[PDB]
Amino acid sequence: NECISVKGRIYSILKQIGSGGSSKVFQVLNEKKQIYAIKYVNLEEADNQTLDSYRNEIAYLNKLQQHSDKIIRLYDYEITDQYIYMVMECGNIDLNSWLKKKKSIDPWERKSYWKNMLEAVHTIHQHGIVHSDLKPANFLIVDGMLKLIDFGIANQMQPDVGTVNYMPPEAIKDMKISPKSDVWSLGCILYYMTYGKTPFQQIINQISKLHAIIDPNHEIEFPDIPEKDLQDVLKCCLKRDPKQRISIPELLAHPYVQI
Ligand SMILES: CNC(=O)c1ccc(Nc2nc(OC3CCCC3)c3c(-c4ccc5nc(C)oc5c4)c[nH]c3n2)c(OC)c1
Ligand SMILES: C[As](C)(=O)[O-]
Repeated sequence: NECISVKGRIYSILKQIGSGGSSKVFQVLNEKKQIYAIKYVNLEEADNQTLDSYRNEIAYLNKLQQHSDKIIRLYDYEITDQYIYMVMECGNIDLNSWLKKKKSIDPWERKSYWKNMLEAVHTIHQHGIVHSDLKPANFLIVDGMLKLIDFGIANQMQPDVGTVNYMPPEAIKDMKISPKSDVWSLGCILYYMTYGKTPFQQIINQISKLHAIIDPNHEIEFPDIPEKDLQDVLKCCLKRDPKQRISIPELLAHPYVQI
């Protein structure tokens, strides 16, 4: 029977649906029995690099959210020295959880989702943000459109160890990073949605997998399919050289989404 003020308004906690370092997410209801998500962050052992990174996501999320409804809707927020509360639209499920469940994947639905992902990533690119670690859990389903819910500015949040399967090959060759890197990661999300597995899912051993990713002579298999346009989008996304790899503006003019 627990409850939360944000800016005056009192929200009744249904269940918790996410948790991270200091962070919890809750499905909640206002007085009027309407549903929301509230991200709570606990600032009590947080150093200034952590605090500034949080301040940054809020600032950017607030701004970005008015240029696209493919970015999550942030309704309001509270921030003190001890905590952060962020009230936002509640989604049905995160994309990752839904891909694991879903055996079959409907061609038209796949295309609506691709477009949603493109519009989102395109948005952040326009405002200077290169995520470079996109994966399915970064997106929510909210009335059958995907919405971006993380921006690679602060600790990734777990739906109540993470993969390396979506990692771009320049991430691994560093250690100035390109927006292309996002094209790779979306390329992989589409590849899963196309063929039901990610390109290197079968290589369980991680160092092997990283090698395969960064190896130009490790060919990625593209089984033929009815949508010969989709086959091309996967082929252009998953080029290891960022220079030859396709761009988002290019992707938005591509036949897979346009014809
Ligand atoms: C196994 N998991 C499930 O079944 C499930 C997952 C998400 C639900 N809804 C939801 N899950 C969310 O965040 C998740 C936790 C981290 C990833 C998802 C959000 C968020 C959200 C959560 C955290 C965020 N951080 C930022 C910068 O933006 C955020 C937005 C807004 N609405 C949401 N709505 C859900 O319905 C209750 C069920
Ligand atoms: C905006 As781009 C050229 O990294 O897809």
